[PDB]
Amino acid sequence: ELPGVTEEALRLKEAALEELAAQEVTAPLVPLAVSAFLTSRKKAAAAELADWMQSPEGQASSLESIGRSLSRRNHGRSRAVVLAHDHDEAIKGLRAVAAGKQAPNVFSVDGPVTTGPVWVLAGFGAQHRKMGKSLYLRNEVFAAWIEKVDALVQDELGYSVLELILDDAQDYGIETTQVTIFAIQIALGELLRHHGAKPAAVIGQLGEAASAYFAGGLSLRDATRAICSRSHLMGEGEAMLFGEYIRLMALVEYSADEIREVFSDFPDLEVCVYAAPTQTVIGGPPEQVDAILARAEAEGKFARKFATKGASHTSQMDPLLGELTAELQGIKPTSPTCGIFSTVHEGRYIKPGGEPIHDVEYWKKGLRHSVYFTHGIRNAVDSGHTTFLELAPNPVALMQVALTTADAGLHDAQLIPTLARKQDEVSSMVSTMAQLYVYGHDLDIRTLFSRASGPQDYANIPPTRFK
Ligand SMILES: CS(=O)(=O)Nc1ncn(-c2cc(F)c(COc3ccc(OS(=O)(=O)O)cc3)c(F)c2)n1
Ligand SMILES: OC[C@H]1O[C@@](CO)(O[C@H]2O[C@H](CO)[C@@H](O)[C@H](O)[C@H]2O)[C@@H](O)[C@@H]1O
Ligand SMILES: OC[C@H]1O[C@@](CO)(O[C@H]2O[C@H](CO)[C@@H](O)[C@H](O)[C@H]2O)[C@@H](O)[C@@H]1O
Repeated sequence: ELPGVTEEALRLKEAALEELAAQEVTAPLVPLAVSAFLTSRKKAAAAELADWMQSPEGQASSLESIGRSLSRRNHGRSRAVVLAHDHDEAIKGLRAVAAGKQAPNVFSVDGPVTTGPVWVLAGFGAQHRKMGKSLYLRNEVFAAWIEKVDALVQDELGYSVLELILDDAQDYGIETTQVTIFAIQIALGELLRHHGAKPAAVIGQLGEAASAYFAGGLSLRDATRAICSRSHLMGEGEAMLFGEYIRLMALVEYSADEIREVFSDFPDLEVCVYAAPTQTVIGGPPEQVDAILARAEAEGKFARKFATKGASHTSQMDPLLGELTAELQGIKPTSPTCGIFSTVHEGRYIKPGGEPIHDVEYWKKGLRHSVYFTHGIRNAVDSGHTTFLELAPNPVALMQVALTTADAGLHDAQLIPTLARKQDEVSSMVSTMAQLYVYGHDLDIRTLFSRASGPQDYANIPPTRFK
């Protein structure tokens, strides 16, 4: 039997709910969908809806009742969604749709995307103090999954991740960043699944643990053992590092090919992550890291050091591997239920129903060796994928994805973020789900609105005109 929500987490929740209740209520973001077989007809429906919402009767109906009525039409091949806070934004967005013009709150396509979405599970550098807290208090599905992971992590490591999420005075270190982002990744994807969505394939960059869960390669319990074992070993190892044993990590604007020649001058550098066509994260002794940084800056290339005294995906991980091996005994790798672009295995693809991959050796190899991220993405583009959806508290890896997709010739990919610092977390997920609908991916747009309890919940337009 699993541990429950701790007493301190309940105390922090009550206080956060009082802070929330005393705050300035903000208008929700509402998705208004129009569609038709022909784009020209879709454009006319948008202009007709805009005319009606400008009338006194349309002005008197809530955005939510308008969007609920729209959610019940036939959903045609040519689709658009206007995301709006008030009637003025809605009408303006609908004029854009009718005019075939672009606007920040408007998505409009002539037809569905041909291949299903790639879920991107990264996470490095995405953390911030209050990540996940707002959505936890305001979304019961997300909350339920956060609490489920909070219980497994309590059982594995002996502390509550929910306490960290709810206590604004606490911040994240190397260990707690990984397990908390994992919990947020699990809960974000299950929230999406609750509304009908699903990955055609996953790709990881920790995020590998959560990718294994959503690919059906491990149970939630064994994915949690994977992230817990790696996280606490890395945090405890990094904390004992001083002096000649410190190893830095840095981003440099070199491609894999340039790195090969550049490294001939720096015998102890290794590649941590091939992140984008000309962005590589390297690691090694501080004197050599500073020198490659100075070389890149002298060549007009950007370079940036990260905050860590240890370098994962380098030989410095060798002391941890034996203990990682011991802690992961008992996990049960299963056959994947969607595709996997494995950045541990050089970016290659594993098909749904393939042989399992997520055994103990996988997690050792992943922790010790380079992450072939840009290779996995390029493999996804080359096999027809155009929609990439990142589950994260901040869309860091989507910026890397955009660089690879453009470089592989795909200049209009669908790059869908989820949460973002200083963006309303509930509004962000409305947007994520509206985009999945517009491009034709699995999503039940009716579940974006509560069930109607009376006629005031509908608007006097098709298909719910009042008789
Ligand atoms: C104003 S600017 O343009 O100069 N700043 C700027 N530009 C691009 N940036 C950037 C590029 C990146 F590829 C990454 C990802 O970096 C990782 C580092 C370790 C890592 O390790 S792992 O997850 O364990 O595999 C995984 C990923 C990043 F976080 C930032 N930053
Ligand atoms: O929530 C803001 C407000 O609550 C107080 C107690 O009234 O502190 C609570 O919330 C803090 C922020 O998460 C926690 O760190 C603290 O433990 C909790 O009691 C106030 O001090 C704070 O201003
Ligand atoms: O065209 C069907 C296709 O569209 C999606 C959203 O992309 O679902 C929409 O259409 C369904 C009716 O065909 C509705 O049930 C649903 O509410 C609406 O979102 C996909 O899920 C579906 O495959």
